[PDB]
Amino acid sequence: MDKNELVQKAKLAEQAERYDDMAACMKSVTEQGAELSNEERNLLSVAYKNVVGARRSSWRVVSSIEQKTEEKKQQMAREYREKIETELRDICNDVLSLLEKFLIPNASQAESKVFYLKMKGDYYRYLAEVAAGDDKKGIVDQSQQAYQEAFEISKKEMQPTHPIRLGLALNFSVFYYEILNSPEKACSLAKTAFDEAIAELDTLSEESYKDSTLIMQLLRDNLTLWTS
Amino acid sequence: DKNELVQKAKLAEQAERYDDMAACMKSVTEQGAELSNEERNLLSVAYKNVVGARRSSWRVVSSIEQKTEGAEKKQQMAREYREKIETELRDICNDVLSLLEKFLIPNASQAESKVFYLKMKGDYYRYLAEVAAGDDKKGIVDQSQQAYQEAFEISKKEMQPTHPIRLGLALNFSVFYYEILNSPEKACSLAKTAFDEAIAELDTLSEESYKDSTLIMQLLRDNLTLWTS
Amino acid sequence: DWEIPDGQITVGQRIGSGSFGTVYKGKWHGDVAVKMLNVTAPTPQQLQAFKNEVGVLRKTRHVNILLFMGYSTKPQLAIVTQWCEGSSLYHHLHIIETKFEMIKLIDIARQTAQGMDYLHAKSIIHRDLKSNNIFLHEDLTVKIGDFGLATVSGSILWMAPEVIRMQDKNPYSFQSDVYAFGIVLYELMTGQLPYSNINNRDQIIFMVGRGYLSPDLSKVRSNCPKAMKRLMAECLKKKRDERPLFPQILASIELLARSLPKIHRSASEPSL
Amino acid sequence: DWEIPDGQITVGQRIGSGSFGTVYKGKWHGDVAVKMLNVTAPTPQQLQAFKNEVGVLRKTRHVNILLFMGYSTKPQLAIVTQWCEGSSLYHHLHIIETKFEMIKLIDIARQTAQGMDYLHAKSIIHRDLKSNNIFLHEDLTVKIGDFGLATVSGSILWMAPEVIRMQDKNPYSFQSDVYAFGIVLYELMTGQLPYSNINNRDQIIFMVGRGYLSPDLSKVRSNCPKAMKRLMAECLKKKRDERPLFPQILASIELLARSLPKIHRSASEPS
Ligand SMILES: CN(C)CCOc1ccc(-c2nc(-c3ccc4c(c3)CC/C4=N/O)c(-c3ccncc3)[nH]2)cc1
Ligand SMILES: CN(C)CCOc1ccc(-c2nc(-c3ccc4c(c3)CC/C4=N/O)c(-c3ccncc3)[nH]2)cc1
Repeated sequence: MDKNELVQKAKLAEQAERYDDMAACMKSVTEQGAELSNEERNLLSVAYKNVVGARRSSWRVVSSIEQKTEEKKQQMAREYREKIETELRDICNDVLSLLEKFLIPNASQAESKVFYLKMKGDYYRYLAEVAAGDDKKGIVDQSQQAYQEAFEISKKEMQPTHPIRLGLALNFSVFYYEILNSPEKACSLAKTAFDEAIAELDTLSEESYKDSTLIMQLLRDNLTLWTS
Repeated sequence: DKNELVQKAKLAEQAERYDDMAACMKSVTEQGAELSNEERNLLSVAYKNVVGARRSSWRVVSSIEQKTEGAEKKQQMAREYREKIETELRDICNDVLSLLEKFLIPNASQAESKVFYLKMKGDYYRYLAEVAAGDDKKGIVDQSQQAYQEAFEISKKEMQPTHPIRLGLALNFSVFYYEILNSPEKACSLAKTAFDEAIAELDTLSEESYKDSTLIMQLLRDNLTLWTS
Repeated sequence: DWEIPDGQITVGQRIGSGSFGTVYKGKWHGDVAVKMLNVTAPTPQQLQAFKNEVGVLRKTRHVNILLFMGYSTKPQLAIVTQWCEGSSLYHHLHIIETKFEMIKLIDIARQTAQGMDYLHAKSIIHRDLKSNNIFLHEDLTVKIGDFGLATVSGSILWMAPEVIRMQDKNPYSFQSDVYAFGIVLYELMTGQLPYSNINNRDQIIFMVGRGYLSPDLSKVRSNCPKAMKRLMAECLKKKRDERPLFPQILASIELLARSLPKIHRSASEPSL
Repeated sequence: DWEIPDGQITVGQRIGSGSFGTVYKGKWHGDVAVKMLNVTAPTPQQLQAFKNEVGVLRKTRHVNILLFMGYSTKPQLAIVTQWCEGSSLYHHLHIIETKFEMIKLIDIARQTAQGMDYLHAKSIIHRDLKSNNIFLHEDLTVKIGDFGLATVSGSILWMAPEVIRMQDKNPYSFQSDVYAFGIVLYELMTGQLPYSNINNRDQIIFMVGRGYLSPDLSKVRSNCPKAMKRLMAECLKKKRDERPLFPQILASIELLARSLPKIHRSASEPS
C-alpha cells in the first residue's frame, strides 16, 4: 500500500459513498511524510468535510427538538446530544492534530499553505458552533488568526479570481456573523472581496471560471440575507 | 425502560443516524414484550436503512470492478473492499435474522404479526441471496422462499387482499423470482393476478388505506411493465 | 360559439363539489375537469346562472385563470375546463399542511394577485375568493376557478365586513376581493386557518360582520419579512374606500420579492 | 372582444421572427409574448391575413395550444399571447443538442399530438408544423403556437409533397397536416435534423414532389420502441389517403406510454 495505491482506494470509497473508509485511508496517506499534490488535497478535503457535515446536521436538528419542548424528554435529548459532540470533537480534533504535524510543517508552497490554514480554521469553527461555556472563548480565539494568517498570505501572492481566495473570503466572512456576531465587519470584508472579484474578470482562464463563479454567487446569497 | 427506548429511537430518526436507531430498537425486541404497530415500523425502517446503504455500496463497487478490466491490480484491489462490504452486509443481515429467529417470530401472537416477521426473514435472506455465491447461495435462496411461502399462505387466509402488508409481501415475493431465480413467467403470474383481486375489492377499501396501498399497487404495475418488456 | 356535441365529454371519478354542482375528472381532448349538478330537468333560474357563468368564463384568457374549454348542455348541464395536476391550496394547508417555502410563498402570492389584476381589467368581479379556489397546478402555476357566483353566498371566513352587513344589491366591490385576498395572504403566511379560536358560525357572523373581530398577526412565522407583514395589515382595513387596489398589491409583492432572502443561512461551501 | 386599447402593452427584448413579423417579450398582466409587424401603413391585403389570424386563434382553448390573450390595432397591428418561459423544441434538439429520457420523448410526442386532435376537431388546419413551433412551457407542457398561416411559404423541410406539385387551390388537407407531425416524430426520436447529408434546397423541393425523397430510418435510436417505427412509416407515406388521422395516432401513442419501462431496476418495498 504505497502512495499511489492508497490514493486509488479513497477514490473507490468516494464513488461508493463510504466516507468513513475514505477518511480513514486518506488520513494514512497524509501520515507518510509525502508532499500532497493538488488532487490528493481535494480527496482529503472531501473526506473529512462530509463526515463532519452529517454529524453537524444531526446536532442541528437534535438541538432544535431539545429547546422546543417545555421532565424526562429534555434529559434524553441532552444525553443523546452530548453523544453527538463526542463523535464530533474527536473527528475534529483528529484533523486539527494531523494538520499541525505533517501538513503545515512541510507545507512548502504558499497556495498550499493557505488551503490548509483555511481548512484548519474551519474545524475550530465547527467546534465553536457547538462548544458552550468558557471553552468557547478559548476555541474561537485560536481560529481567528488561522483565518487572518491565511487571508493575508493570499492578499499578496495569490490572485483574487482564484477560487480558494474567494472561497476563503466566503469562509472568512461567515465566521464573524455565525460566531462573533459582527455583521458590520462581515459584510464590509465580503464587499471588498466581492469588489476585488468583479474588477478582474479579464484574467481567469477556461478552467477555474466554473468554481470561482459558483463561490461568487454564494457570496451574493449571504450578503442579501445578511442585509435584512 | 420501555418508553425511554421508544423515544430514544424516535429521536435518532430525525437525526439521520440510523446506526444508533437500530441499536436502540434491537434491545426493545430483546425485552420479550409484544411490539405495537408504531414500534414494528421503527424496527423495519431502522434496519432497512442501515442495510440499504451497504447494498448500494456493494452495488456501485461491483459495477466498477467489471468495467475496469485489463489491469489486474485495479481488479485485485476492488475484491477485498467488496469483501469488506460483503462481510459488513453479512453481520447486519445476520444480526436481524438471529433476532428474528429468537425473539420476534416465536413471541408473535396475531396472524398479521407472524406474516410480517416472516416477510422480513425472507427479505433479509434475499438481501444476502443477492450478494452471496457458491453452494451456500442456493441454500439461503431455499430458506428465503420457505419463509415467503409460509408468509404467503398465512396472508391469504386472514388479511384482506387490499391490506398493504399483503401487497408488500406479494411485491417483494415477485421481485425475488425475477432478480434471484430468473423466472419472470412465474414472477409475472403472481404479480399480474395480485393486482387484480385488490382491484376487485376496492369498494371495501378505506380512506386511510387509499394512500399507502396505491404506492405499492403502482409499484406492482411499474414492476410488471419492466418485466413484460 | 363553443357548443360541444354530446357524448364526447366522458365522466370519470368523482372529486368533489363546486358552486352549485359536482366536479368530475373527465376525458375530452385530454385530461379535463367537468362540473355538473347531476339534476335533470333543471330550474329555469339556475339555467340563467349557468348561462351567465359561461358569459364570464368566455371573457377570461390568462395563465393564472383556470382555462375554460367549453360547456355541455346535454345530458346534464356542465362546463369543461383545464385539469390541474394536484389539488387546491386548501388541500395543501388543511389536508396535508405542506411546509411551504418563503421564496415560494411569495411566488404563489404574486401569481394570485396577478390573476385578479387581469380580472379587474375586464371589469370582472369574482366575489368568491377562498383558499379552496387557489388551484396549485403541479406546484408551479396557480389558477382561479368557481366563476358561477361571479359576474361582470360564500364561506363564513372569506368575506369582507361590508357584504356580511347585507348592504345594497351590490355589496361586493373591487376592494371586497382585496380583503378576501388579504384573508388568503393570512393563510399562506401563518399556515393556519384564520379565526381558529371560534368554532361556531352564529358567533363569528355577529363579531366580524359589525367589525368587532379582526384577524391577529401573532401567529405569523418569525422569518416572514416585515414588509410583507405591513402589507397584510394594509389590506384588511375595515372600510372599502381605503384598501389598496390590486395594481398596488402586485408592485408591493414584487418589490419585496427581489429583496427576499434565501435559505441555507450561510454558505461556506466550495464545490471540491 | 379582445381588442386591447392602445398604450396598454409594453415591448421588451426582441425574441425573434415569427410568421409575418417579429415577436417581442411584452408586459401585460405578467410576462407575455406579442407579435407585431413593426411596419407603418400596413399593406391592404396584409390586414386581410391578420384579421383571420385573430379570427382563428379566438376559437382555440386548450392546455396544449398557445393561449391567445388579445390583439392591438394602434399604434401597430399586434397580437399578444402567453409567455412560455424556457425555449422551443428547435433550440432543444438543434441548437443546444439536449437529451431527454425515453418517457420524455413520448410525453412531448403525445402532447403535440394531443393538441392537434383538438385543432382538427374544430375543422382548423395549422399548415405550418415545425420544430420551431413546439414551445415547451415550464419545460414540461407543450404548446402549439404560430397560427399565422392557419385556416378553417417559409422552410420546406416540414411541408408535404401534396403542396409541392402545385395541386388544386386547396392542397392543404388534414393528411398534409398529419405528414408534418410525422417529420416532427422523426426529429424527436432520431435526435438529428432530417436529411443531414444534404446541404442544398433546390434539390430538396423537386425530389420530395416526385416521391424520390424520404427520411432514412437508420438514425433512429436503438432504444426507440418498434411501435413508433410502424407509426413513423405509416405517417411518412407518400400518398394522401393512406395516412392515419390524428385520433388513431393519438390513441397509438397512449398505448405505447403504458408499455414503457420507466424504471430500469426492479422496484422493491417503498417503506
Ligand atoms: C376539502 N373539502 C373542501 C372537501 C372538498 O374537496 C374538494 C377538493 C377539490 C375540489 C375541486 N374542484 C375543482 C373544480 C372547481 C371548479 C371548476 C372545476 C373543477 C371544473 C369547472 C369549474 N368551474 O369553476 C377542482 C379541480 C380543478 C381543476 N383541476 C383539478 C381539480 N378540484 C373540490 C372539492
Ligand atoms: C432568427 N433569430 C432571431 C434566432 C432566434 O430564432 C427565434 C427564436 C425564438 C422565436 C420565437 N417565436 C415565438 C413566438 C411564436 C409565435 C407567436 C409568438 C411568439 C407570440 C404570438 C405568436 N403568434 O404566432 C417564441 C416564443 C413564444 C412563446 N414563449 C416563448 C417564446 N419564440 C422565433 C425565432
